[PDB]
Amino acid sequence: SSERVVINISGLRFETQLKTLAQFPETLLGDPKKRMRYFDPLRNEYFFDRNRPSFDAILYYYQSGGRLRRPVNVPLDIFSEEIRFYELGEEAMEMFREDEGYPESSGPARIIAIVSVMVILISIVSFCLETLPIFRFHTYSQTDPFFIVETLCIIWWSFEFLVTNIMNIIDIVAIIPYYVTIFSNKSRVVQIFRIMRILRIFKLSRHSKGLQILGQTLKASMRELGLLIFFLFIGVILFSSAVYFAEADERDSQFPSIPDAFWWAVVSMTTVGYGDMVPTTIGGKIVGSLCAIAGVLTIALPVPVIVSNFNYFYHRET
Amino acid sequence: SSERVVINISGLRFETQLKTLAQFPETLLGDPKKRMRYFDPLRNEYFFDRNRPSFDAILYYYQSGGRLRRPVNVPLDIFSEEIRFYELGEEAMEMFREDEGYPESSGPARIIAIVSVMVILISIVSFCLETLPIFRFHTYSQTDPFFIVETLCIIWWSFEFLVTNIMNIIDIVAIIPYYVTIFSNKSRVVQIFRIMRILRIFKLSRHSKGLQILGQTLKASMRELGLLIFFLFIGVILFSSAVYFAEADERDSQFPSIPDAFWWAVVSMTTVGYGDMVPTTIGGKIVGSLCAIAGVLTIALPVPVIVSNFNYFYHRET
Ligand SMILES: [K+]
Ligand SMILES: [K+]
Ligand SMILES: [K+]
Ligand SMILES: [K+]
Ligand SMILES: [K+]
Repeated sequence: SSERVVINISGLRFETQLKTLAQFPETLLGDPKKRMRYFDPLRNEYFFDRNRPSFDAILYYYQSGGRLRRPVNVPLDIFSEEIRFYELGEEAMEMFREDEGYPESSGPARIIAIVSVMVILISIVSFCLETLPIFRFHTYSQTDPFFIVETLCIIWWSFEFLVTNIMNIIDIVAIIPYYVTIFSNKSRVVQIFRIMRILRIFKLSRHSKGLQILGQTLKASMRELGLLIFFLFIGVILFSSAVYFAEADERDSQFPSIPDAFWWAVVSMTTVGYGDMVPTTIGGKIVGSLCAIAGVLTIALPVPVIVSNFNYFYHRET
Repeated sequence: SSERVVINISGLRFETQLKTLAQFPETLLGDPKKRMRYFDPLRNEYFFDRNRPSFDAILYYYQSGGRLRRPVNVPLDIFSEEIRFYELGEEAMEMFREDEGYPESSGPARIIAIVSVMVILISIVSFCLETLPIFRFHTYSQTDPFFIVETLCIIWWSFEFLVTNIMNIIDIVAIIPYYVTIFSNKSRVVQIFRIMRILRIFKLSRHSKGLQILGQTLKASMRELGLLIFFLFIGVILFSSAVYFAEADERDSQFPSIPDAFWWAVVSMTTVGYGDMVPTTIGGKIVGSLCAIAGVLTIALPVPVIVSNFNYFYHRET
């Protein structure tokens, strides 16, 4: 049907073919029975007392064949109410949303969170006091406070551990390495498990939104971190080699070899500047100069992206 | 012909002179035979059931005389389909594109890339283990593993080297310095060629998109890098001189002369802070204070640009 249709939005006139609207017979504009109500027989046009900027986009949805892009100058909340009213359907709404991006249950079951906080914000506190010198076969490996108030929560964890998903694995591993070494040689293994007790700090994400935000900010940037590292690796292997063949001939060269310079390379590029290794010759100091400059440029490339990814996610869930 | 023409885009009315459209007789709107089909004789106007925001620009193309600028609020993909439909010609499309900016051949000829990866991601690994102290006339210069698995790929390279362009020179130089010293004095030249073996790392760009991206990000910033360096050079020569005439009178002055201070200057401005050279007097510490501050400002000027250049290129080829 060529029969043209005129739609007047608060004074703004839009025209189109009736078949263009026929493409989505389930919508408001596509169903005779539904739009019938907005028809003005004195002017042969359908009239809606609604948002103007929004409609331009709605019409293109039918014209293009399904492209539902919100107009830059149209708020996200207003543009949605329109997609709603004009009834573009669910499958269309989602496709729109996509392209557009229990503690606190009541108070009682909520404060049950605080009893999980300290059980961490102190489980950490203890894990560190162990390494203290003022607190350090059955002794070479290994009752004792740093084993008392510890299990005082070790089973406290395994409790809610039954009361899958990432957020959950944060409690499994938060107790795994423990019963692992408990298991034999009555008289460096199991070492990989005491150092894995630290992960327990991640249990905080269950109450730290800012933290969990960073979580996705990462996976949603895997390709960025990679580039960052790849570049570094490049600048490093590259600069470590130059500084070497520039100091090679030295009765002082602080670079036994290239693999050694690596440490220097990283520390320089990241602008830390420890000093536990520096060029003494001129060639090396020239090489080093660039290494400092290139360091900035290098890092300052993939980073900005990752910066935005957080910029978003942070306010999105806000 | 003054004869005015009325064009109605989905309800939006545009008017113009017929001669304005005559300027491009090869286009749709400029050819009678072509637009004839969209004419509405009851209203004396040509009607198109298409994108509204786009047309404003199309008309100006004829009005201005050839300026085809996409509207800020119009997606790049939509605006192109329009340039297409309205048939503005090829020479116009390119001029538009400009202002707007075999491994994986099938799988088999694709994995032929992995056999090039290790032949690098290990050619590097070896080039570094040479400098190792635990591995070091016919000996003063110079069979040996660091010559075994090396050529084990040296000719492996010269193979595809025949199986011009920048990306290619990455393999030429990736074997040049080798046969160069092979060539005489049976009993510091050729030194400039062992240090040129490192460039071999660049052979990675043939499989590192992120890397090659950085490639253009650079040439497309030559004017930036320059400014960066020029400024530094300025701040350096400038600050090295101040810190000197401020320490000159010292039984400790760590600055033999101005050319010496250079090292300090660079290290300070780039915020590395080695420590292998610092001001001891007050004048010097004042001078140094500014040197640190000015360092930030200096670098933080040309950089942002270069940042954007990558910001773009990165997502462009994405
Ligand atoms: K710094
Ligand atoms: K910094
Ligand atoms: K520093
Ligand atoms: K430092
Ligand atoms: K230092």
